Amino acid sequence: PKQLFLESKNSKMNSIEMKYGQDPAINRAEFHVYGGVRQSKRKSEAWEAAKRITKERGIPNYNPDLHLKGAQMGQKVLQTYRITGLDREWAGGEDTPAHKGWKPGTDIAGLEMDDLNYENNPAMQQCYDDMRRTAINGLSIAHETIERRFGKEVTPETINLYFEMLNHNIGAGAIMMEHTAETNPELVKDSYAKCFTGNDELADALDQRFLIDINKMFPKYQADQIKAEVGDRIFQVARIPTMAVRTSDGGLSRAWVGQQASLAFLCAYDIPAGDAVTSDFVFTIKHGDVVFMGTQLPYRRAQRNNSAGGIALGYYSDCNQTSRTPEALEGLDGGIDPVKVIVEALTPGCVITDQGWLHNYLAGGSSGWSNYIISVYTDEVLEDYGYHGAIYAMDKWKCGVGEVPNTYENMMTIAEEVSRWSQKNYDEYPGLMEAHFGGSQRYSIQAAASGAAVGAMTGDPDLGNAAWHYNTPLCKEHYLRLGFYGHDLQDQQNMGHTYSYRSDQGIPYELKGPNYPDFAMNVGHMGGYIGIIAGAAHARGAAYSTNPIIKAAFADPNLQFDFRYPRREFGIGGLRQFMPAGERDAVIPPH
Amino acid sequence: KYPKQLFLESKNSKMNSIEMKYGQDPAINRAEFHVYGGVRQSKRKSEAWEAAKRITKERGIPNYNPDLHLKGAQMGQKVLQTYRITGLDREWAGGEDTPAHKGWKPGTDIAGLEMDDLNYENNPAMQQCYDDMRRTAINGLSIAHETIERRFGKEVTPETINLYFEMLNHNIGAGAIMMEHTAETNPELVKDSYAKCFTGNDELADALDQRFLIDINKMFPKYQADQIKAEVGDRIFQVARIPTMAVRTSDGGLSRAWVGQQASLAFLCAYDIPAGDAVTSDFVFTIKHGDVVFMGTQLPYRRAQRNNSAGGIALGYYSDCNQTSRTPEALEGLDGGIDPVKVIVEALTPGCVITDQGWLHNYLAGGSSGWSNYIISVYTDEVLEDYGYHGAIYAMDKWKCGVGEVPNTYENMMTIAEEVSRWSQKNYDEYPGLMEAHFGGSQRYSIQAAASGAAVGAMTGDPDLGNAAWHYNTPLCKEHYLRLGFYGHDLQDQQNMGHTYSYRSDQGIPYELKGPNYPDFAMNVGHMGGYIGIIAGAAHARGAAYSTNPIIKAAFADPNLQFDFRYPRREFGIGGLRQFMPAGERDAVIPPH
Amino acid sequence: AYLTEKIDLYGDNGKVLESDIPLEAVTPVQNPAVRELASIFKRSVAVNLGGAQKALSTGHYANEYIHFPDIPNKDKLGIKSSPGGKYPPKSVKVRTMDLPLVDDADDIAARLKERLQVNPDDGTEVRVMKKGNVLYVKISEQLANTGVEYTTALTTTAQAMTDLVMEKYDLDFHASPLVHCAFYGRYPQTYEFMGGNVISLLAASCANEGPGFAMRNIMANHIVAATRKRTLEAVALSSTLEAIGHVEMGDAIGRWRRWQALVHACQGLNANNVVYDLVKEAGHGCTGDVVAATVGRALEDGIISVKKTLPSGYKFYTANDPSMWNAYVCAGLVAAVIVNQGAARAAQGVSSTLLYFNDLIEHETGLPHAGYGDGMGNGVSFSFFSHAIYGGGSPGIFSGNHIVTRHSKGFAIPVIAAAVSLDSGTAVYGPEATSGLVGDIFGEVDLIRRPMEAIASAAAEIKDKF
Amino acid sequence: TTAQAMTDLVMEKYDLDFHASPLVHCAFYGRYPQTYEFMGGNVISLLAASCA
Amino acid sequence: VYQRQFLPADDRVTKNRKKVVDPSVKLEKIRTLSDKDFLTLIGHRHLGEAYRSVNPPLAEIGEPEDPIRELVPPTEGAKAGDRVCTIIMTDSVYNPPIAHYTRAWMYHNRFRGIDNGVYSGRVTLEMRERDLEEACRTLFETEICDASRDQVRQYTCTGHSCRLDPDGMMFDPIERCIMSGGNVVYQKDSFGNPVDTPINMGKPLSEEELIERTVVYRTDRGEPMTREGDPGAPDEEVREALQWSRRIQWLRMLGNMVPDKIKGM
Ligand SMILES: C[C@@H](OP(=O)(O)O)[C@H](NC(=O)CCCCCCS)C(=O)O
Ligand SMILES: O=S(=O)(O)CCS
Ligand SMILES: O=S(=O)(O)CCS
Ligand SMILES: [Cl-]
Ligand SMILES: [Cl-]
Ligand SMILES: [Cl-]
Ligand SMILES: [K+]
Ligand SMILES: [K+]
Ligand SMILES: [K+]
Ligand SMILES: [K+]
Ligand SMILES: [K+]
Ligand SMILES: [K+]
Ligand SMILES: [K+]
Ligand SMILES: [K+]
Ligand SMILES: [K+]
Ligand SMILES: [K+]
Ligand SMILES: [Mg+2]
Ligand code: NA
Ligand code: NA
Ligand code: NA
Ligand code: NA
Ligand code: NA
Ligand SMILES: [Xe]
Ligand SMILES: [Xe]
Ligand SMILES: [Xe]
Ligand SMILES: [Xe]
Ligand SMILES: [Xe]
Ligand SMILES: [Xe]
Ligand SMILES: [Xe]
Ligand SMILES: [Xe]
Ligand SMILES: [Xe]
Ligand SMILES: [Xe]
Repeated sequence: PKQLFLESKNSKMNSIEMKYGQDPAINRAEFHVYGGVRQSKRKSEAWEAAKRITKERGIPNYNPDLHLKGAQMGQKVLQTYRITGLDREWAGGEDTPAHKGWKPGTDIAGLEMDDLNYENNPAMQQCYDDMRRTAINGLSIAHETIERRFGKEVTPETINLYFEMLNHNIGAGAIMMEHTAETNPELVKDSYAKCFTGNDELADALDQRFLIDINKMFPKYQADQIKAEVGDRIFQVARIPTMAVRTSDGGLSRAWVGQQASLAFLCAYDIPAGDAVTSDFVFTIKHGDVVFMGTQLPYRRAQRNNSAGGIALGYYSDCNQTSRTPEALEGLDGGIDPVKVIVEALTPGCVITDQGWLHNYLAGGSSGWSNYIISVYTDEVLEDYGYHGAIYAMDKWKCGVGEVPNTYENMMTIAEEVSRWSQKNYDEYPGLMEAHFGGSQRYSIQAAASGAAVGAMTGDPDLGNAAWHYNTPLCKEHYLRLGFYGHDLQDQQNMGHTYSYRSDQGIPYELKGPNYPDFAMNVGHMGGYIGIIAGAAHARGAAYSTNPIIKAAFADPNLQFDFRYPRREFGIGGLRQFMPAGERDAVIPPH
Repeated sequence: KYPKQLFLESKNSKMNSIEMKYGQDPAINRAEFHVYGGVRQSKRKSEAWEAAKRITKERGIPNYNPDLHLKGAQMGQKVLQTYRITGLDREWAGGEDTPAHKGWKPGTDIAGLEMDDLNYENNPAMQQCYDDMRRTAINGLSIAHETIERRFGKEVTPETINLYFEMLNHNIGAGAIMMEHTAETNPELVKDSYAKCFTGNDELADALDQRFLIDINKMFPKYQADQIKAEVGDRIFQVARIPTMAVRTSDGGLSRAWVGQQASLAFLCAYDIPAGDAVTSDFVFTIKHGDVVFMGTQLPYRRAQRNNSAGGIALGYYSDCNQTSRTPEALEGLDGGIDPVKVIVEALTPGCVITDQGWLHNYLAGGSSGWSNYIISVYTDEVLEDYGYHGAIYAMDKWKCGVGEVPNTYENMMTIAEEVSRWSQKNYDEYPGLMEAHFGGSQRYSIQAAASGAAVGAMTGDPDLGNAAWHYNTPLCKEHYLRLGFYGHDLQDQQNMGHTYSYRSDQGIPYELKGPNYPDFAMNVGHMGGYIGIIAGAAHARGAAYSTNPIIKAAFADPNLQFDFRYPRREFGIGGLRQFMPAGERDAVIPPH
Repeated sequence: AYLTEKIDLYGDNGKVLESDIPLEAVTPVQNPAVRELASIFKRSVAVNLGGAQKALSTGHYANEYIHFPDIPNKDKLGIKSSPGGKYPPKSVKVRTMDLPLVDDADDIAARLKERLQVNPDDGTEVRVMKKGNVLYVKISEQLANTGVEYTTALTTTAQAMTDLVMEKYDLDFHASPLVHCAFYGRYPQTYEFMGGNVISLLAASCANEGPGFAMRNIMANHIVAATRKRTLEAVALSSTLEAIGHVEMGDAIGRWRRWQALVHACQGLNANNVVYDLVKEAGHGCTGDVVAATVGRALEDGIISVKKTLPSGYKFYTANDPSMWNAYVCAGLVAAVIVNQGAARAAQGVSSTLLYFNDLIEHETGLPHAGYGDGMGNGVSFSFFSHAIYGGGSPGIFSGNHIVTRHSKGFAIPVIAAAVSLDSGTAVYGPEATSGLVGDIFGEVDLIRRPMEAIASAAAEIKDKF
Repeated sequence: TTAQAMTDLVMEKYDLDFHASPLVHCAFYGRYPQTYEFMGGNVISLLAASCA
Repeated sequence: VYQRQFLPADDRVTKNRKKVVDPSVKLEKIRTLSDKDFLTLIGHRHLGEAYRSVNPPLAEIGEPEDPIRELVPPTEGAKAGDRVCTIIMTDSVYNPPIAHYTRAWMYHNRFRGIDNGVYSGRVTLEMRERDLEEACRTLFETEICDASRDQVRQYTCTGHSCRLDPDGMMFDPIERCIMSGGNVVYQKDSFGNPVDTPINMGKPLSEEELIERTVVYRTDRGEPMTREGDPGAPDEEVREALQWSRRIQWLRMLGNMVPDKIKGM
């Protein structure tokens, strides 16, 4: 039974061999014989488009012949990529707002690096936009103020009218005033509002078009856990237009919903224009009873709520919906598969924090640092290493996932074996060593596979992530090289900070994030931690890792991005088959 | 002694902007209500209703539904007025093709626009205007060149600068130069991204590849080019515009960081510097902090923002990024002489739309309306135009002088303000159709205050005194009508009657450097844009080429900008016609749709 | 309980300053000189009268090339300002004015001191420097401690200056915003008094990375400029500011208090002459020779001992005193930078020495390096962000509050101060470029320029209390 | 100082194992340092966070 | 003076690491380079050209009174005020006689006044120009430089992890380093610039020589750092590098929880 990177489980594709058309175990290659960028369909097409652009605007742009010392890019193979594990999927074939239904089990192979660049991939951009345009609030206080101050009864009928009105004004219309401007419905068709509740009788009394159905979206055991936390309360989940956050930031969401929800309360309950109660609605939405995807950031990297930088790792873990899919519930031979949850949750975890945030907010440029991150969700490499650690631990400790005692010693044992297996394959397959040519890719992958195995096997997220940092000596003392110049800042320091309680060192992994100082600057890490946190919770029988409200809030088929199968969605964007929201086609000239 | 009102007769096309809204004499105080079919009278809302039904069917959630309007009263119980862009019939230049549209034929009107066509949410011209401001990064290159010559040991010449710009234009949006196996961006998605430079040294300017130059001599009239070049001196300034699509995935604070990465790389590649040499850090530090000019400064925690958010843009920077100051209309539109009023009325258009719709609405509050009718009133139907020009003609006759020459005394400011307020009130009182068109008191109050400030600013050349005239309109307006504007409109008007010439900690500050973070202005619509116009006009009237920053003025004199900063009222109208093609769309990588 | 263990404080010449000092007597919570240093930073500001006068005169207010233009030759621009040129153009002057602030610096200083003074014998000081171009101001403890903030010297001086200039020259109403701009710059559109002419050694109070980081938001270039490049005095100032910062961060507490106090004593105050002795022994060598000297000194002092000998002959060492071992690694770290960057007289390699002195230490002993990961961690981040396109800058622009170098618990910034002090002028963003005024003005304060002797004398004054 | 003192004394008083370090820190500091505030923590001042 | 042990050396690989980093061990010269070819390969200055300076000579800059500074003699480059120049080398993952972290450890132990960065694909060394030239004699001419696996390249450095070419040479996108008549020659300088005549580096070492002298562990040749069955096994049953790695992790974790916890450990 070969490694998954040499033979995918069901399609039997050889992901590494397909890059070269040569046995990846052979240490031999011919260089300078590919015609440079001519071997790339996307860069060749880009060159021809660039010539037209230069002629039209009068300023040169993309020009591959500018490559240093006459050496065009492409002196070696510009490898293509295969999305990991698409041939092992069997569910999620429903049509989505972004594309017709994917046929589960169909692979996406031959993608070029530029197809998985955040700048060129609308699925990756929409993934982030869906997170930041979301506003979540408890409605108890607004209903309390209406009943106690205003004097009107709140019933399923008034809640339904409130949601019909909020869905009319959140993106397009006006209700109370004469002569008022409105937005073109075509530009905001992705904007809407819903609610969820732990009260099954209330859920059954509402118009289901406005309901996030916990009983439908989740398996029984997970629905029971979430409903027990939500209790007899109503939570609103509103998504403002993607186009609106694209003209500003995610901090607009709570303010925007503050305006529209206040108006829908005024109109659904006939409250006079200017009544003092109005201020309680906006205060409740913006501050009184609110859940944010991201918290504010300090002056150097100043941000209001809902920027990728303020999103706690556990919130990135819980907005992923792989935890409620059949693949994650019975993929490990009829049993729960926490590894499927880790490897999927780390895909937006890596792409959003590294490409969406570190790159598209803190640094930038035309590359999107794409090849660094592509390596974590393609060709079954990290997949093979992760499953290797799980199978090893299940056989050694004779138990299931989440049941290996969470001792420091067991963490070290598993980490040593996964590091060994990662190094064994990079050493025995020159073609794989060349595919993941950057040391950071190889270093992050052995550290992530080790953490995934420890997290999935012990159910302990801090211990799972401790295994990541222990890979620093294991990697360094073997190869005598690690990653890029500033890659091991956090790895070195977290070998000590993981179980430290000093002021800015101690903090559970669920609540760490891109503002934890050690993690604020470098790629190839945060996404891995995000996957580990999600998998550790999954392995110990939990429905989420950090916030049940976030988990329920993203169980929604009306989301533009499919949060259940992110690796697949990023591949669909790679095929140019993902239609994002926010485009301004309705009000611009033809093209 | 006053000419026929521009809102009743446009100067050249002779259109009656107020009458066209009703098909009835606007002086008659009579109207029939409840006879228009509600939203059925609106082309955009009627089309929106049909699109909504399709959207509801496709997604399974209802959306736009006009029948939800309170107590069975659909919107449209009165006329849902159309609008005419002010002064387009008085333009004679700016007919060049732009990246967003084929050349406008100067003097052509844009009339019959519906309110939804001038809603920031539906108008890509307005969105692109803001995006062009925030995606701009400006830097002096002296220190980067100094580090290469002293630290690295290589000579900087016009030839190395040209190669550096060719490389920066290759990597700012699309490609890689130094590394093997590197991802790149689709050129179609970033065709609006590029970098240029300008300098006060004419010999250096002539030695560079003109494709990378913002040519001060070609863009500005001689007297203005002389002033700008004297400030720039023998220095090179880089103006780089990162992709509109990139700021749309994050914020304007990305620009200095993005250019920090790409300019550093173009320096490494153009000068053959080893990968990892210590000098590399001086390039990114110079771009992000050492020698940089931002459109906007950072904001505090409650409204937290990195650089380049609309909230951090000083009023004077909004004034100077406007390019109406260098147009023939602003240079010879006043009977062969300079027309500071044309500058005020154009500079306040993006000033109002960006601060009120782009920022107060699209950042601090929100919703589906864009508060559009409030702000549409300041650049349509020649109403504010007539009031502003009234004050100028009145002052020129009274003081027997030209623009910028009325002594800047407090007594002179009060006299002009009283006359402009009087004229504004005379027209709103004598034309019921005009009173109904600007049905919100804030529109009428802001318009008399802005016209008064425009007249004082244009006639005295004093920006603080021009803006003092705005606040003096509060008693003049209130004691006449016994009503002002919306609930919280006069916070800043009341307090600035005292704060304008106060020097207390957070009260005193010149108007050029005030902005949306000056506490009095941080929350309310209908003001900041007016101040922005006044600042630009006061500088124009006293013979200046800019009001606050010569680098900002030169940085936006660029025909490759997606938005035409010379004629913003026209550009917003073109977006209203759905004829403005913005940058940042992702067509190249999305299904045929 | 008191940190009663005794240490000897040595000067930068390797001679004892004070003997038998309890560790407790050099801590920021007890030492009067260390406490006075923080008090000086809080209460001192500089008024740039020359800058204020020039901004008003030419209209180049604030920063970023801003210029409010006054045009004195309107009739020579070739434009008509009247319809049809009926009236000839006349120039106006509305954004600028000429005030003799520098010539009146002495009278202005007297008026500013009277406005800032709460009571006659309160300690308020105002000194005229640079022939009238700059005023050094130190407000009283009475005014400074009125409320809870550290910005009172900055806020009061800007307002007193603005008010007194308006009154002295009986300026008209038009002058109010312009004179306010001359001192405050872009405030309040900016939180900072951006481009203004009232300067504090502290950063704006909106800029901290966390609570208690104010004393850490001070660039290494400022420290080097204030100590005029005297290597160990720059190390002492940086280490002492980091020591105060760590107390304010809440990290000099409980089971971590001794560990934190020893970092300050051993690396910052040449306790027991360890720093000097290591540099003396290995000065003619490389970073590696400092590693050998550090391990040897730790063994000589009984701080570490052989734990186990592996079959190959390699010995694992054990820490008999873990907090003191960490402190000896911090001392060896600054010695290593002095030897390595001192040989090149070029600061850039400081980030490499920070990383590899610690990495060599672990490989040499089998004991953890400084900060159990932070020393190598910051060696990595600091190296990366001082030699790459991503951000950062030259060594001198970093501080305990910079995201790149904040992590280490007080032992990283002092090595940057040492390296930048030894630099021969190899950077463009060096102390003269970023901290000229800071060094010329605040460097005149003896306590800021030479803290070592002041801390030792103050520690000897209270040595019998513990 | 109170947040660190509480965290350290609780870790010492109950001789807690390494796993408790982040959790006990969270009990007093809340989301700090991912947040500047000791958000959702259990050490309260009458003053607001010093970033506000 | 305490005698350094440098690192655990229980086998051929770690003993090779110790030799490289121990400054008292002479690195054997295996090739001769003329002064003209040596300077041409570096590419910063040519033979007979005057050294450029970044600051005036040290004696003219007015160094302040500073007793500690007097204990550290400046290098000849520092005394002259030479520009700080960078040289970059890349070691293949395939059995090189020196690897990246060993370069940092060796540089910090053998050369004075350095700046150095370790990356997976390259290693920089930045010193005052004349000092850098002296250091490069060791980097280019001794046993730590196999011409086919340790190459000089200032940028476009990819190749460390790439498959070897048909001649066993490491890939170079700019083709600075080529195989001609069995010899490895530099047909362009470290910056990829033209050279008047190629710089001959001689023959590469044979495969068995490379395996004998390598500092890297490799699973394919049966010499991984962690062998099958080592995970979880007692310290005495694993490589000393793994016993050292486990110890550093235990002490960093316990020490950072409470420093006193590692006392006597
Ligand atoms: C370092 C710092 O930049 P400055 O040194 O402050 O210019 C910071 N940038 C970053 O952290 C860049 C992170 C992304 C680049 C590194 C990818 S490994 C920031 O923008 O606040
Ligand atoms: O070479 S560096 O490690 O500084 C950056 C890698 S993208
Ligand atoms: O009625 S209010 O003045 O509060 C709001 C007007 S949009
Ligand atoms: Cl300030
Ligand atoms: Cl500032
Ligand atoms: Cl707090
Ligand atoms: K070639
Ligand atoms: K539903
Ligand atoms: K009706
Ligand atoms: K002057
Ligand atoms: K004046
Ligand atoms: K007094
Ligand atoms: K300061
Ligand atoms: K201790
Ligand atoms: K509080
Ligand atoms: K063994
Ligand atoms: Mg389209
Ligand atoms: Na344990
Ligand atoms: Na041009
Ligand atoms: Na011209
Ligand atoms: Na007057
Ligand atoms: Na020769
Ligand atoms: Xe990166
Ligand atoms: Xe390590
Ligand atoms: Xe990962
Ligand atoms: Xe409003
Ligand atoms: Xe008033
Ligand atoms: Xe206005
Ligand atoms: Xe300082
Ligand atoms: Xe000590
Ligand atoms: Xe070489
Ligand atoms: Xe070995």
